[PDB]
Amino acid sequence: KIGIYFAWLGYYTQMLLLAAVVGVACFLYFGTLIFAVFMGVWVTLFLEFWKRRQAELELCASAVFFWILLIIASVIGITASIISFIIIMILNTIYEKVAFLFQFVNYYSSCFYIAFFKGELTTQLTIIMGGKAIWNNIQEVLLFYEYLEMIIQFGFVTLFVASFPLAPLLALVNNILEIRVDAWQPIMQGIAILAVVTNAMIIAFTSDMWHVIAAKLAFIIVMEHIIYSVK
Amino acid sequence: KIGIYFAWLGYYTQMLLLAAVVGVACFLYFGTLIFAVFMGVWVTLFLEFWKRRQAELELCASAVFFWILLIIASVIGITASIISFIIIMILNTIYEKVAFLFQFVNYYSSCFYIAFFKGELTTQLTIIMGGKAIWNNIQEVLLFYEYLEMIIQFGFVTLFVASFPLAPLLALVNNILEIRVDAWQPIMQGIAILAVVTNAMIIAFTSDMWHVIAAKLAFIIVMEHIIYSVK
Repeated sequence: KIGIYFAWLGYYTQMLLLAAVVGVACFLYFGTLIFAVFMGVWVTLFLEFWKRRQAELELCASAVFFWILLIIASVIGITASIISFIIIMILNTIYEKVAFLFQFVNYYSSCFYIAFFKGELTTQLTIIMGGKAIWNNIQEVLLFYEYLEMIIQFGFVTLFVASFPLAPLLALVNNILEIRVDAWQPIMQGIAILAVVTNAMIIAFTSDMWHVIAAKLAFIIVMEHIIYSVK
Repeated sequence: KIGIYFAWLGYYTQMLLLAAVVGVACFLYFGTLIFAVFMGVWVTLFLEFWKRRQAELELCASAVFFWILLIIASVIGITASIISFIIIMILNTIYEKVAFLFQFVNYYSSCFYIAFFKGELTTQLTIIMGGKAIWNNIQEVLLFYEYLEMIIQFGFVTLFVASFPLAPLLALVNNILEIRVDAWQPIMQGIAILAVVTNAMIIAFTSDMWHVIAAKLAFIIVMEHIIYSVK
């Protein structure tokens, strides 16, 4: 119950740290796209090795979706990431009182809204990840939700891998201090398939890594096909 | 063993007949593309309902792949479908003596070779399906391999759905006579995901249903995304 979930946070923290070492190596280093296709292979290898350690270790709803759309509309509204983190914090508390997919919607909606909005993410992804890290550290000093925070970080690392490549280490290091606070797959694989599409769209739409729309679509097709071939 | 496989040929024959009735209705009827997107939904619904009835019911290798490439090269070499069926019959016997994926390679390679070669299929798919049906009927008069033949027919119906839409009924009817001869999923789901890509490429490259390469790629992307949304 609590303990296997605790070591499950540990195993996801360890695999996120080891994939973070591989990601930090590619971050020291077309190199961003090398990191991106590497991150596609890394999401595939992460799902594989996490499966291996997993084996070894053991009408109001339509109103809700409309309020979620309005949440994205409010979400469209460096200091800007601080104000966005402030309102996202308050909206996260209100949404948690309202009831997860909502919290991922509130956090990731601004970033996906930017990536659609040109149709920033380096700074907003870094400040949202770092600010959730520093706010979690302030909570660790001052005091499932933890795996929610780390899964939001995995969405940060996996979905926005094309932005800043050193972002993987910055997750797990913070996460290990969460073990200190204790001391005092399906949504993830969905985020991974969406991360294959999202990192392909991050290279294709966001990155700048009548041909170009067609080649962006073709790279989405070929990278999805090759990264589906590997997995 | 033999019996549950026999009723499994029966259940695939029945579901192929019911999806064949739906396909015959769309065949009586942009209508080909309506049939194609319907066939994408039908492949998804076929996998779903087949899963439901499934629940209710119960270095020489590199030389081989090189010989398979040479088999495709020989494969590139209305009467033409008859000669192709003749050589494919002899090559099928030689390949079966040589050892399935090989037989699907030999049969489907000419059709996929055409669809790449412009980069026919109505007539070649109809004559290959009908000729395998008539040759199977001659075998039924004169006398796993059966599920191999029907899976080749499912590749015919599902992979080449954009060509001729009445092709679904023409499978199962012939298959039911195979029960008379008795009386006297993973490869399939792979063929289905390849059929989503293949029917999208059949509409996009083959059909004719600098924008057009981009919109063909976009229809492959959107139809793969929507047909993956449904499934």
